Amino acid sequence: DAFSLSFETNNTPRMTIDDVGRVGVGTTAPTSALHVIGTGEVARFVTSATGGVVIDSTALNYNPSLIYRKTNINRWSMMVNAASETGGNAGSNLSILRYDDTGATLGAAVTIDRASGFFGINTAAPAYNIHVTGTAGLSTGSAWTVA
Amino acid sequence: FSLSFETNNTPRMTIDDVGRVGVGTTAPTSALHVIGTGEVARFVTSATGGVVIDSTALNYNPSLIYRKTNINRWSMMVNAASETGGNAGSNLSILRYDDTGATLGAAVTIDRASGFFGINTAAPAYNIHVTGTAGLSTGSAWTVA
Amino acid sequence: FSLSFETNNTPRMTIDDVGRVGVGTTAPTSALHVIGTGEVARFVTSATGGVVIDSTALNYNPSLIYRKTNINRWSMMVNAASETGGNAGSNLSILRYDDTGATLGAAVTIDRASGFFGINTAAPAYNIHVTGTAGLSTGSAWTVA
Repeated sequence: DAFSLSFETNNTPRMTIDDVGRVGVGTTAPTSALHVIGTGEVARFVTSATGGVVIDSTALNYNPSLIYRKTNINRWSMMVNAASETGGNAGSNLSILRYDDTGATLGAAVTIDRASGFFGINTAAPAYNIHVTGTAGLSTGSAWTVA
Repeated sequence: FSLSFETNNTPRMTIDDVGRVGVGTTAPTSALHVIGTGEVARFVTSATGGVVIDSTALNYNPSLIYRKTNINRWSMMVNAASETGGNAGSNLSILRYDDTGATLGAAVTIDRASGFFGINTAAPAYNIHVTGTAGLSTGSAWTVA
Repeated sequence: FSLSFETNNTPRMTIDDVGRVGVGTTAPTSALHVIGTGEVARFVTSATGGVVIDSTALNYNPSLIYRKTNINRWSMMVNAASETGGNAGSNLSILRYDDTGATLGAAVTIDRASGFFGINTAAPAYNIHVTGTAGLSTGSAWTVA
C-alpha cells in the first residue's frame, strides 16, 4: 500500500511513499529508500561551496559504495572496501570493482591503499607507489622516463 | 505549474506537473534537483551498499558527471561497448571535457571482462596499457614484485 | 519545528524549519539526507545519463565523498586549479583521509587539458607519472605495445 501525490493536469502520480517508508519519484513501486526515475539528467546536486554528495555508513564494517548497473544488473562499482581498520590508517581502501554479465563480482581492477596512497592494479594490497599484478604495455618503448 | 511545501513561509520542496522534484529550488531541471552549501546530499547505509546509478537498457549508459557552473568537467561512466557475450562491453571510462563542456575523450578505460587498465588507450591489451609516455621519479625500470 | 509525512505509524519524510529534507530520519543534517539498508538511493535513467554533481562557481569544487561512521575516508573531486585557458585547471583528484577524517593528500590527479594520469604526483608530465616506486609481477620492463 502506498501514498501518492498527483496533479489533475495529467492525473499521474509524481511522488509516492509506501508503507515501509520508501520514496519513489517517478515510480509508484520504489525499491530503495529513495528511488528516482528520469531521462538523462536524473539527479542534480548543486553546491554553492566546496562539497557535494556523501555516501556514508553506520559502522566501520559496513562499506559505502557507488554502483553502476544496466537493467538493474551490476556492472561496475567504486567503494571503500572491507579491509579492517586496525590502526595507523589501515583498512578501508578504495576499490573499483567489475562485475560479469549476470552481476557477479569478477575482481578489483584498482585498489588504492589509504595508509600509503599506493595504487594497485589487479592488486588488493599494493606494496609500491604503483603495483601491477600481471602484464604492462607501453606504446613508445620499454622503459620509464626518469621524472 | 507546481506545488511547494513551505516552512518558515519559505518553499523547501517543490513538485511540478512534469514530475520534477526540487529541494531548495522552485525550478527543478531534473527529476531530482537539490541545492545546498557544502554537504548537499547524504546517503547513509546501515549495511554494505549505498547509491545506485542504473539504466533501463543495455545501450543506455549510466554516468556520474562533475560540472562547474553547470558545464561538464569530468565524468565516470559505463561506456557503450556492446555486450556481445563473455562479459564483453560496458567498460568503465573516465572522460574529460573542455572549458565549453565538449568531450575531450577518455583519460582512463578499464575493460570489464579482463580488468585491464588503459591510460589514453581505448582497448587495453595489458594489465596496465599506456599509449604515450611513462614517468617514474626513481628510475627507468619496474621493480619485480 | 518540522513536518513529517507518516505512514503506518512511522515518519518517512521530514522537512525541518531550515529547509532540510530527511528520508528515514527526522533530523536531517544536509539539504537531502537519506537513510537505508544497503540500497539507499537508486537513480534510473531511460537514456544515457545519470547523476550530476555541480557547483555554482569555478572556485567551488564538486565532490563525491565516502565516509564511515560519518568520518571522511575517500573522495573524488574536481579541484580548484585555475581555468586559465586551453582547458587548464579543474583537474580530477582522488583524496584519501586518515582515521580521524583529516586529509592525507591526493593519491591520484588527472590533468584535464592533457589527460595525464599522476599517481602521488600533483602535476603529471607524462601520460602516466608516478612519484615513488613501481612494482610489476611479471618483469622489470614494459612490453613495447
